[PDB]
Amino acid sequence: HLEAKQKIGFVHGIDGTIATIAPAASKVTVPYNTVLEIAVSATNIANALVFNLEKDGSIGVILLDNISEVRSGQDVYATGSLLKIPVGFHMLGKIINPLGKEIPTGTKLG
Amino acid sequence: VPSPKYIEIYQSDFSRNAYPLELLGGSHVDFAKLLYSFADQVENKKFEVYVEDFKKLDSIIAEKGPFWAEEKIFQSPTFQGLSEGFKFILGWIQSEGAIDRLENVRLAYKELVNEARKETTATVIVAKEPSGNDLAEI
Amino acid sequence: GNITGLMQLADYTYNKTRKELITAELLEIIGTMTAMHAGKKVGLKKTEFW
Repeated sequence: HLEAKQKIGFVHGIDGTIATIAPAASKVTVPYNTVLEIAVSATNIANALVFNLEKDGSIGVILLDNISEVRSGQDVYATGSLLKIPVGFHMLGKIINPLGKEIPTGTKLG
Repeated sequence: VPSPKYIEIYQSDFSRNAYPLELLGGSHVDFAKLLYSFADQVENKKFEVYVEDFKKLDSIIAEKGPFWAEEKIFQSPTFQGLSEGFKFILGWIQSEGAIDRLENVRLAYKELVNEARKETTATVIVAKEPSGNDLAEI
Repeated sequence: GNITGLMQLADYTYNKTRKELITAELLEIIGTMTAMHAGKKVGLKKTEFW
C-alpha cells in the first residue's frame, strides 16, 4: 500500500556475472555488501550484491540471478539490507535456491 | 568565434571552485561544472538558458542523425540557434570524445540548477493522456 | 613395477611443473601489462580547439 522502491542508478556496463552501476543522483548512498534489485521487466526483478563502492559513485556488482535478462538501460534499486534468506523448520523438505526461491519438482530471515 | 570570457573560464581551473552541491562521477561532472560556471558568472544565473539548449539540442539531434559529433558545432546551421557557451562545451566534449556522455551531463547540470534554486524535480508517467481527476488524486 | 611407479610420479610432477610454469608466465605477462595500464592517467588534459 505505502511500499516504495529506492533508486540508486542505472546500469552502465555488464560483463558476464559482473556489472557496474552508475548513480542516478549525487548525494545518494548505498551500503556495502547489500543486495540490489535490478528492473529487469515490469514484474521480473533480479538480485545482485555489491563488492566495491568507488569515489565516482560507480558501484561494482555481482549479479546473482537472471543475468541473461540484465541490460544497460535498466533501473537499479536498493533494498538497503544485507543478503538474507528465509530459515526455519518450514524450509525443510523443500529444495531451494541459495536466495530462497523454491525450485519445483515432479517470515524469519537469516 | 569563441568569446574571450569563455576562453578565460576554460583556461582557468574551475574544478576546485565552490559549487552548491558536491557532484559524483567521472569526467562528465567536469563538463557540467563548466556549464554552471558560465551560467553563474557571465550570464548572471540565467540557468534555464542552458536547460533550454539541451531541449533544443535533442530536437536538433533527430534532424541531424546519429552522427552529429563529426559536424562542427561552432559553424553549423542547426546549432546556430543555441547559445555560444553551450557550443564551447560541446566543442570541448567533441575534442575529448565525450559526446556519447551528454545525457549524463544534462542530468548533472539539472541537479546543480535544482540546488541553486533549491528546487527538486519529480517525474510522472501516464499511459496515453493525463486526466485532471487522476492528477488531483496523484 | 617399481620403475613404472617412479615413472608415473615423474610424469605427474613433470606435467604439474609444466602447467604451473605456463600459468606463471601468463600471470607475469598480465602483470606487466596490467601495470602499464595502471600507468595511464584519467585526467581530461583539456586543450584549446579554436
